Amino acid sequence: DVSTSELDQFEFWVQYAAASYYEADYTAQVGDKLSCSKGNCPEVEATGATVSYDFSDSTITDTAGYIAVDHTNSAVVLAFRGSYSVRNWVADATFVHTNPGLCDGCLAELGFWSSWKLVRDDIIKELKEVVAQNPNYELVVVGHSLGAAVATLAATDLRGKGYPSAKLYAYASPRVGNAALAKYITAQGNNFRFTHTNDPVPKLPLLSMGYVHVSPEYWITSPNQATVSTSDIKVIDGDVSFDGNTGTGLPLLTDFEAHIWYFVQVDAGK
Ligand SMILES: [Cl-]
Ligand SMILES: [Cl-]
Ligand SMILES: [Cl-]
Ligand SMILES: [Cl-]
Ligand SMILES: [Cl-]
Ligand SMILES: [Zn+2]
Ligand SMILES: [Zn+2]
Repeated sequence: DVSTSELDQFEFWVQYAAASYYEADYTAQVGDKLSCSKGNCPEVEATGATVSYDFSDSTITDTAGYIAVDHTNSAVVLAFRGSYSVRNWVADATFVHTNPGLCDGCLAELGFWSSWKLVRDDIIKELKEVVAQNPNYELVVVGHSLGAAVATLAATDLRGKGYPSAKLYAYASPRVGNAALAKYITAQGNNFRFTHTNDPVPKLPLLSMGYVHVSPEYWITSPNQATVSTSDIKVIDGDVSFDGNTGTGLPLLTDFEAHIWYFVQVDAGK
């Protein structure tokens, strides 16, 4: 279980992930309000948060996102959306290790790391300016699904490039690296990683392939389309690799609908 306060926070940040699915948001003119035309980010809209910078998917990249500023919550928000071909990723993606240069022994999944590396230089330049304009604000890095994997790696790297207190909200994330990488990220702290029932996406890549999750795990145990209460989240410390969502069994495409329902229908904007 969690406190009401924590639940309210978790139900809030996911709405920035929801916004990242909307082409209208990630191609918005800078200064425009974030908005979700299907009504799945009402609390974001209530803050009046505006876009400071954005980046679109295109012919050269499947990753889209934005940097926004939330003057209600004193937060600079970096949101990532990854490929929306996620069923195909579960069915048929191949996973490859790479050395991201983050920590001793640490290896990351090449696809996810390559996605961050493509956008890193400009995002780092832009965050310097946005934080200079809002110098007492926190940095929150957020995503859902494949975007949550990119968010995890971005956060990890940003914490060594001037943002050590950056917060990560990674909803429905795949695993992103090996045991050494997971341990290093876990020790940075400020990590909020979520899974839902038997969602197959956080089960990949597999433990047997050497990949490990960041801990703790916030495991939402309520069903699809049910409101999450304080008793519907289990907090798992990662001491046992097969506690939590991994314990529900090998990943199945027949469980895929569980991927969509993390407090709200996160991907409605696609
Ligand atoms: Cl709020
Ligand atoms: Cl592009
Ligand atoms: Cl998705
Ligand atoms: Cl070391
Ligand atoms: Cl479910
Ligand atoms: Zn709320
Ligand atoms: Zn334990």
